Amino acid sequence: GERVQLAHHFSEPEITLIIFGVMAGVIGTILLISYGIRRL
Amino acid sequence: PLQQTGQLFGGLVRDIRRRYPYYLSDITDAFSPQVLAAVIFIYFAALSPAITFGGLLGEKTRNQMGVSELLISTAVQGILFALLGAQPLLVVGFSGPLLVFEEAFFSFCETNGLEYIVGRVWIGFWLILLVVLVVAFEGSFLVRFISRYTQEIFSFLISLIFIYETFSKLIKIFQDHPLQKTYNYNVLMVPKPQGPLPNTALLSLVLMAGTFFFAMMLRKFKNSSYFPGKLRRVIGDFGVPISILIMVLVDFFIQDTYTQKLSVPDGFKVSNSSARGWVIHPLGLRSEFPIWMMFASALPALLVFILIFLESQITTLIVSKPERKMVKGSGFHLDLLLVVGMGGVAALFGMPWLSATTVRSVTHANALTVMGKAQIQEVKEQRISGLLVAVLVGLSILMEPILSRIPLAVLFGIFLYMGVTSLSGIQLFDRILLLFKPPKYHPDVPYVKRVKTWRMHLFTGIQIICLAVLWVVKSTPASLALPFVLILTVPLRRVLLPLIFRNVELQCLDADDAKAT
Amino acid sequence: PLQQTGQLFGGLVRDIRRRYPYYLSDITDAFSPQVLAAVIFIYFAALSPAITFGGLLGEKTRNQMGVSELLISTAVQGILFALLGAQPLLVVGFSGPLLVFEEAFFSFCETNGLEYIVGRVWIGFWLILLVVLVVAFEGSFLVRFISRYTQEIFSFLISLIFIYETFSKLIKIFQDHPLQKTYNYNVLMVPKPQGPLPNTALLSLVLMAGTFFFAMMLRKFKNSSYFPGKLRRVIGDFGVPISILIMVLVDFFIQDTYTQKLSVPDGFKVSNSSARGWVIHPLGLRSEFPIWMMFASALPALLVFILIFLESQITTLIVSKPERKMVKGSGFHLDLLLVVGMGGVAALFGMPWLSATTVRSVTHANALTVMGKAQIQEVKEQRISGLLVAVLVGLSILMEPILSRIPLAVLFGIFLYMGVTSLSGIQLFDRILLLFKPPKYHPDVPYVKRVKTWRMHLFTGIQIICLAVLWVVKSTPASLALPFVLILTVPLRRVLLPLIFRNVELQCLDADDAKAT
Ligand SMILES: *[C@@H]1O[C@H](CO)[C@@H](O[C@@H]2O[C@H](CO)[C@@H](O)[C@H](O)[C@H]2NC(C)=O)[C@H](O)[C@H]1NC(C)=O
Ligand SMILES: *[C@@H]1O[C@H](CO)[C@@H](O[C@@H]2O[C@H](CO)[C@@H](O)[C@H](O)[C@H]2NC(C)=O)[C@H](O)[C@H]1NC(C)=O
Ligand SMILES: CC(C)CCC[C@@H](C)[C@H]1CC[C@H]2[C@@H]3CC=C4C[C@@H](O)CC[C@]4(C)[C@H]3CC[C@]12C
Ligand SMILES: CC(C)CCC[C@@H](C)[C@H]1CC[C@H]2[C@@H]3CC=C4C[C@@H](O)CC[C@]4(C)[C@H]3CC[C@]12C
Repeated sequence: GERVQLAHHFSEPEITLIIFGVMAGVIGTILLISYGIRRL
Repeated sequence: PLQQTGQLFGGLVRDIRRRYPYYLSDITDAFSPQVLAAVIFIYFAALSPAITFGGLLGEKTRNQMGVSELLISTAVQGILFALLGAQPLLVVGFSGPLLVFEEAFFSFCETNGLEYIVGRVWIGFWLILLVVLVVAFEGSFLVRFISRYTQEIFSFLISLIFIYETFSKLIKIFQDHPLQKTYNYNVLMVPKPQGPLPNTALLSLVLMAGTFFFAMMLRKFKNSSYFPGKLRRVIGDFGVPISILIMVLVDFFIQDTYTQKLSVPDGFKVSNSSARGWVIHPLGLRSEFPIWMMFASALPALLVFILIFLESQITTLIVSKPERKMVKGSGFHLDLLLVVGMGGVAALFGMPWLSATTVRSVTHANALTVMGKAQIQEVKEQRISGLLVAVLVGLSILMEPILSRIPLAVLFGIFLYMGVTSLSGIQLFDRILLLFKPPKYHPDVPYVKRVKTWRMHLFTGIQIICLAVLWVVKSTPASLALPFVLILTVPLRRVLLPLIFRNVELQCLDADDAKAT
Repeated sequence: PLQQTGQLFGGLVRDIRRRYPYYLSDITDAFSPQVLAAVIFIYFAALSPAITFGGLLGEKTRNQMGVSELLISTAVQGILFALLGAQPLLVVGFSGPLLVFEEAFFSFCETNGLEYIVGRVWIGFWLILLVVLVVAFEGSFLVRFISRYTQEIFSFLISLIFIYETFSKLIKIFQDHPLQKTYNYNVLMVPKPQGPLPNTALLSLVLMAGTFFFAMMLRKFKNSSYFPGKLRRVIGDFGVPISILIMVLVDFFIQDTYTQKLSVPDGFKVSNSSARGWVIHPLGLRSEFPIWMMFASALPALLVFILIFLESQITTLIVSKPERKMVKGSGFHLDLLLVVGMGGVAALFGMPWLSATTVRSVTHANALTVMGKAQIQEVKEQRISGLLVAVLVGLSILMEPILSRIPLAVLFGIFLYMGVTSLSGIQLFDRILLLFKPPKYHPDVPYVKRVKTWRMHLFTGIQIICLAVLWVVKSTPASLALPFVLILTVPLRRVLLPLIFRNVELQCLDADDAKAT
């Protein structure tokens, strides 16, 4: 970044990949739940 | 296009198959000087509000986000929206409610001692979550309940706000340089003049008035019967560029009198190099970002999604009315998905999110319209114009000497022209003019020949109350509730209006395609 | 009306028998607000030229004739003409050619050491002899040889002169107060500013633009379809007074900026009391008047008679065309006699001779012109308007506090409105517009459908050559030969034109009643 930034365990690509993976998992869970409804 | 298929991502897939077959036509249809004239129009029409909003954002956020970030975000979003969106006539850019939300969120973060840009990153992260569910479940099908009533009320209110801000900038300029009997000839000018100057505000007013006059005269000359028809159409299409060039030359031939000019950042760099870089860490830059605020960002994310969704869908409805001869189709699910996703991604780069602005997209649709031998004949639907506008916005930093000699007064006259020409397609403004006309001079339309004059006046005055209420909300700190008050008009149309009006009267006054019931 | 009776003073009594029976109608027809609006219009439209020409005449003749003398002469001649003339719609006052003759005669008297005012008295004495003989022998029967050709050429030339001088006054205002980076805050204001002043020229331009814009807007609102018809037409008739009031209030609310105002004499006194009095002795004031100059004044008397005769008679032709719905009659013989006699009488009092000016008379006639539901319906032919204008011009000295708060820029916009509305009744102007139109857009008129396009364009181009030559004549020191050059078009129409144009083409293109041959 710029100036002095706090050091984190995960770098920016790593943390954004983790966040995108969590978001994709939540979206997939919601879609699968909706697929479960309206069938039984 | 507004039908609900019931399949996951059903609207997104159909919008792809509706427009992408016309991708070859979306490039070949731009081979005309009218497309270039529209490019020159929309370039300034999107750049000047972008520059103003970037300056205000830098002032109000301590330069965490400024002119350069907004310019880069606007260029990227315009390029990707023109290349991939199903409605290439839309213009995506910053809006007023977005600025109000950013001001409120910056104040909230300052009060709580939290990092503002990381909060924006997390809100944009939750923005991507919201849009995918809406697109998957076809949540963009609710806009079919937004009839001509709400669309025209929103368009009229937005045009009124546009004209009011255009006049307010001139009023502020006049206040900055009041007409005095004596002046101090030794006034510092960098970065802005620190005192009143002679002939400045008056020359700005003259430039604005001349710009508006020349633009209107050339627009009338397009419909006139002078000069050869091909040359007449060519001159009329370039009416705004010709007027802008004329007023720029007029100001350039005047050296002594100072006029405020367009200002852009020197290079492609962040506004505050000591605050943040091009990439902002979601975990915190200076301090560890709190865990609770990551989840608590959903409600501001919900507000931002509501704002963007309403603005973009209403703009797409307005630019794609059946009376405007849109014979290529529009995609509500694809455009919304692209806009919200680009905003969420650009939040990670420290850039503001955007929305399909009403005024700029309405002007872009109207600038591309070709009239018949009074009657709309066809519209030059193509993706080249928006792509070129976004490219020129991105390159506006590199062409500073061209922009550095352009006064804002010319842009003020252009904005007034856009505001007064954005009302052609609104029946609400037409009926407001009928409030000052005798009944025998009313046009032969279904809502006049089948509705009593006092009934039509009452129906028009009902909307005037709604317009006044919306204007009051804008003039209050809680101006972020404006979309909710706008949504409340739909229950008024579907519930309260039938209690006082008949079905035939409602069909005549509010027709989705301007038909005789 | 132009026929020769063959009886001594036959044309004089015939004009007396034509209009004087309608005398009771000439008073009753004026009881309407449109007449009052016309009075308000023509009051400024005749006072401002009177003030400007009086100032110029006093500057060029060392105040031997000045603003007060011109105002008094205007009042007296206007009252006598409105109470006795057979074309009361004519406006009597000073004109440019008369000023040029005054300058030339002052130079001639100064070179030869002659008394200028006594020479004027003798010339005015010779004027009474000339017009009595001409009316007795019906010399006004030669006016029938002036067709639409010469009438339209003279009207177009005079309108071009008026508009060019209106713009040249603005150019002079800009040059006197140029746009500068710095100004001297200590500049003497009495009697006029001695240096450039801030915000002066720009505010004058703003006032002129606003006045012309609002006058045009209210004229358009007269023919629009807004408001109830009675109120709409009342406002449209009072468009000029309302625009004047709005712009006067706008200038009044700006206090710091200096704007040039109307200046009237302090009281009813001669401009130079050290040179002459109210009555000038024809035998000489300071030195004995030479005998030879008493007889040598006949040639300048002939030149002045030609100028006044041609000006007033062509103005009477223009304001009393059959197409203008003047159904009460006009007197060529009586009005010429009255005008020249009043000029000769005013010469004895040291006051300038006057003639019917084209611009003011045509504006006065158009102010009382009633448009049908487009098509000219009727003209409020009445004597009260001219009499009231003369009375108000005479009383302009006593109303100094009101006239001292009116800027010249508002009057400049009024002059621009008069100039652009003076071109309506000219088919030459209409044919000029056809030079920039495709032939299919040309209107369905007899001179287009019966004559080939290039023949009509050549006919228009020949007239423009005459107009350009007359423009050259005006911009040359021999500007007193202008009526002779205008007369030279009468041989052009009746001799040279038939050699290159067919009889049908000449009948269609130059028609006294706009008929199809
Ligand atoms: C760039 O950001 C820095 C901080 O990130 C700003 O520095 C702060 O400025 C404010 C305003 O006076 C004050 O709180 C302090 O002077 C600074 N605080 C800290 C913690 O540094 C700086 O002003 C910003 N630059 C611009 C042009 O706004
Ligand atoms: C009024 O008239 C007198 C004389 O006609 C003017 O006095 C003359 O002024 C000019 C200008 O300098 C010079 O010829 C002499 O100073 C004067 N000559 C004579 C014969 O007196 C006087 O200037 C006029 N007043 C105004 C205001 O123009
Ligand atoms: C809609 C999108 C933004 C996902 C919703 C956010 C929630 C479910 C997820 C996304 C990323 C997650 C974070 C990822 C990594 C870490 C670091 C760890 O040491 C503590 C938990 C923490 C801080 C997580 C907290 C929960 C979190 C914020
Ligand atoms: C055409 C009009 C002006 C009349 C014609 C003018 C000639 C013919 C007449 C009119 C008045 C006359 C003058 C009247 C009085 C006198 C005084 C006398 O001691 C000498 C002759 C003299 C000076 C006359 C000369 C001739 C004269 C100038």
